[PDB]
Amino acid sequence: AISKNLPILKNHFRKHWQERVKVHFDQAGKKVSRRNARATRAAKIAPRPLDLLRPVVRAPTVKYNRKVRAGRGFTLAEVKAAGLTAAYARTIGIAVDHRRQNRNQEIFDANVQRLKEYQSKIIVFPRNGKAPEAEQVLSAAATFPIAQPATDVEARAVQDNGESAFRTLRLARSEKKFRGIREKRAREKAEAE
Amino acid sequence: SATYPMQCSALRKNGFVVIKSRPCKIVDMSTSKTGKHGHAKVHLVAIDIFTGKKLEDLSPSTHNMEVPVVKRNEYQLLDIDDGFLSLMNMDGDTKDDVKAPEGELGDSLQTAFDEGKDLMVTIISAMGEEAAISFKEAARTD
Amino acid sequence: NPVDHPHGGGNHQHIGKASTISRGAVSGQKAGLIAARRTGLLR
Amino acid sequence: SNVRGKRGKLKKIQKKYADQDETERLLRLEALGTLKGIEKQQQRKKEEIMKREVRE
Amino acid sequence: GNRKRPVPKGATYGKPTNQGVNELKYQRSLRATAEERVGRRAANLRVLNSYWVNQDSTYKYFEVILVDPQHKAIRRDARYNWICDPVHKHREARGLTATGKKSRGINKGHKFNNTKAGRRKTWKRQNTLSLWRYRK
Amino acid sequence: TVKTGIAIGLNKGKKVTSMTPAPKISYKKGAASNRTKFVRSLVREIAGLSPYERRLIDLIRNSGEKRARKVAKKRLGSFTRAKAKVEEMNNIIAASRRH
Amino acid sequence: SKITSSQVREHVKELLKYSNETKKRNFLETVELQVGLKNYDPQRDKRFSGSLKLPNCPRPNMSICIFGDAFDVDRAKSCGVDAMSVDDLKKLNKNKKLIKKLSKKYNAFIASEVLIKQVPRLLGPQLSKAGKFPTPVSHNDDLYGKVTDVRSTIKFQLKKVLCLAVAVGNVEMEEDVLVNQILMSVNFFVSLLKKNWQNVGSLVVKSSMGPAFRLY
RNA sequence: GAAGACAUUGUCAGGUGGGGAGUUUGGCUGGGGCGGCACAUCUGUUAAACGAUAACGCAGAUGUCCUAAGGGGGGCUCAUG
RNA sequence: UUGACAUUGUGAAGAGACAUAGAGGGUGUAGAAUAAGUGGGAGCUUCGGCGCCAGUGAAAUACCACUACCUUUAUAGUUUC
RNA sequence: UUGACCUCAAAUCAGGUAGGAGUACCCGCUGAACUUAAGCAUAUCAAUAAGCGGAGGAAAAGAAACCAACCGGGAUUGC
Ligand SMILES: [Mg+2]
Ligand SMILES: [Mg+2]
Repeated sequence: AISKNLPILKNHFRKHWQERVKVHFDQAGKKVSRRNARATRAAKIAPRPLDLLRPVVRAPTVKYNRKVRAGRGFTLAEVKAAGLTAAYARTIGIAVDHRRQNRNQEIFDANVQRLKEYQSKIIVFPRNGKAPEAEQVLSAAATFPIAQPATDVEARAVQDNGESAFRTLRLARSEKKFRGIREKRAREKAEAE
Repeated sequence: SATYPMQCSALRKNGFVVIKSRPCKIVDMSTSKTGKHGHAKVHLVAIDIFTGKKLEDLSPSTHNMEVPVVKRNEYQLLDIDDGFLSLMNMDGDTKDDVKAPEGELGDSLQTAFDEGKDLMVTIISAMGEEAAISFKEAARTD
Repeated sequence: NPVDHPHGGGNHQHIGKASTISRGAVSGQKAGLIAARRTGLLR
Repeated sequence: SNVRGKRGKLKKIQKKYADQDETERLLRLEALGTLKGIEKQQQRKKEEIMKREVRE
Repeated sequence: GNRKRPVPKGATYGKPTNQGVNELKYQRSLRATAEERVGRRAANLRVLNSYWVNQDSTYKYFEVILVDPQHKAIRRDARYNWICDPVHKHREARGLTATGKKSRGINKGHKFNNTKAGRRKTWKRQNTLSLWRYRK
Repeated sequence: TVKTGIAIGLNKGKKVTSMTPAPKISYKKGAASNRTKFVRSLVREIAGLSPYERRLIDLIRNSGEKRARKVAKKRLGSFTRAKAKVEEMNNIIAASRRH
Repeated sequence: SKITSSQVREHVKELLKYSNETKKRNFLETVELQVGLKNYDPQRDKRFSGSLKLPNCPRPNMSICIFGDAFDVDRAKSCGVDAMSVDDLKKLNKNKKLIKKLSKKYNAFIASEVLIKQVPRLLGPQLSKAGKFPTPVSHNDDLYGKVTDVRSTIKFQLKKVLCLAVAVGNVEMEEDVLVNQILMSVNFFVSLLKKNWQNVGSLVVKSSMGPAFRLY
């Protein structure tokens, strides 16, 4: 069992694991059928660009809030500011998310601008007549790329005023740590007659 | 501790054991082989010191049985009132917590105290309960 | 044989335990004198 | 009838000894031997008084 | 009440962790077994829902709503003709009614990680060994 | 409630200009309407009191709100529901005393 | 402790206010603690008995007799305490009326280690019946020191009645001393008592010729 | 007709329960069993004049005791004849 | 097998236990007397009387409180049988 | 007397529908032990095998009584 100087292994193979073994032999064929499905879908929706327009949106956690990415759909407030109803936007190819909110003006303005450029770039056909054929592109995401915002300029002047940025962090942590005991002492000082 | 373990074969006659959480004193020990190949079993017959009941247990010989600590202590009577003896220790300590005996020992002790002998009382402690077992008279130091 | 009855077995034919059985005994145990108030021949 | 563990006995008499007469009651308690126990308890009370009388 | 384990004379023939007979509980609800018996009684109908009406010490009383998928008023009336699709045969037997999904544990959230897409489906998904062509 | 600009502390986080979005109607689900208030008052008049509510009325009358809240916490699930139940029963006592 | 020091301080304050200023008495008034214990049985439960020595004496002048040997009587001449010798006890000749008179004469008795054996044989069991039994003293120890000790003794013994009483101290002592002595006596009582602070029926503080004051 | 809000039934809780279930039932060892402990230790010897060194080798011992029977200082000299 | 809760509704009586409001009560003999016990107490006094020394009695007597055990009335009482 | 209503029936009444098979995959119920722990009872094997009920070309799940604690994300499924 235990033997020479080796690391302790944890290999979870004490069930009937050979009954559930999935070997992906069909990677290449599955990729080929996936491309076939994309091509037949594009031929079925032959003018339309195979994917909806997605908003730019800020990634959730503190690990990833430095980056911006694509969302599910646009806010109703965003599409009302763009100047078209949610039902009409869904019919002309704009993803609408009824359950996200706008708390950030920069993200709101970016999504409104993105909707303005989409409405400038598309051609909407009449529902009855001529259908003036227009040589589809296949990726609204590639025609409207998601761009990371420029946060600063690359050269500035040094503005130093003596706080060292370590004392500031330490004092902020200390006042958060000793917040509630200070209002407890303040409350008992106030109710001390 | 109040009680300490022991082995059944280490036990012998006129020794104290714990049987069914009672302090007991052995009167009989008998060992018989279980099977020809097997170890012998010890059959123990003992008497409770306080109540006088007969309790028996059989066990493997290698098994460990619980054994109490029994202390016998010597005192002089002061008074017998309301069924509670009052005793007097060497160095002058006094206890009244002992209840008087209820049997023929208690009757003989009551008559002896009524007719006025100086009575020497032996009381035993085992597992937190206290009783009086015997009384004599002081032949000297009257 | 002891597989067949509580009284079975042994190198002599004998009962072993007491033959008076509790009323609270279970099926397979009630073999003997069930809930006997007294036993023996009275005179 | 307000001391502990008496109503548990009183349930059984209503259950199984409701239809009974005193001849049968005396016969059954004499055949079960409880009457001797009652007699010896009252006797033990008698020597409890008697030993005090002999002491006096 | 509970479900007594149907073993002869209480003998389970195993380890002492499985010797319980009396205090074992059925994993589905009395509402579920009620509507399942109603569906077996009327197999030509489809069970929609059920609700409690009454109870006593011995019985619990439910009323079961059923819809006839052959009647033309349900063949038409597009609000209800989804019940005529053959994937809805014996929803109460597959646990697809409201109390069936409640007993299967089908709910969103961190409290339902074992039972969210199906307990056995998730168990197979996280007990599968996945090997690719170019081994990672 | 503005952020401070630094990574730790009381109001840590980046300062961005806020928007204060329009309130969702689902945030007012538990709000009482006039029509349901009228219905609840009428059915309370029609049905009266449950037995545990009656014995709670006796507990505010005799043994006080602390014992009333203890019994209502045993009867209902939580202390919050017990406090609300004792408060509304005290309202029923005041209204019946006015009656 | 259910009883609090500030409440003890308060009750001691009106107690000394009544005893000293409003109705002064010519005899010196002893402060008494009268206790009653609850959910307890003298017949079945163990009969607790214990003693503590207070730092400042409750009764400086209470009568004490020293049964003693030659050395004990010679020291008792220096101590100024009443004594009868073994020859005197033999004189007494176990006469009940005179020994009852002695028992009502002296509240406390101090006896030597040697003679404490035959103190019951010369005197009999009426001392144990009264509850005044002689306390042992040795040649090494100081008799007057142990007279001060016995005069400062506080004893709790169960007996048969479920209510006890001791004398905490005088009225004339200082307030902090009285508070400290009553607190340590209550603590000693609950230390002797099993299942402490819950088998306490009632605690009463009083002064001699004074009304009762109830501490829980 | 009888019985009656008691039985019954449901769920918990205490007792009883080899009727039944599952499992266990040391080691060393001139075979095993009984006996013993050579199973954790200590002194002398075997032990072959560094150290190490076996046997169910020999002669014994341990599961405690001590607020002094620990620490420091001073004075004195013991068994025996 | 025993207990609780539910099934479980409708009516009358009789007991018991607590909360806190208050009342009265205690006779072997001896001893001036009716001694429930404890603990303090040598002075308290309202009478200048009662205790104390002293009598008897296991237990002693004024003047204080406490604790049991009894009987005893009442509550928009709390409850159990 | 007559005519309703409610509830419950009967018809070889008019028209329909269910059962059984298959079961690799799917949705549930029920449910072990061998084995591992160098013994063994919790544990493990395993929420598996066997048993039972019910579908489709997929099924199931699915448009938050969600995740989060951030400058917040946004049905389900799968990698
Ligand atoms: Mg036999
Ligand atoms: Mg069942």
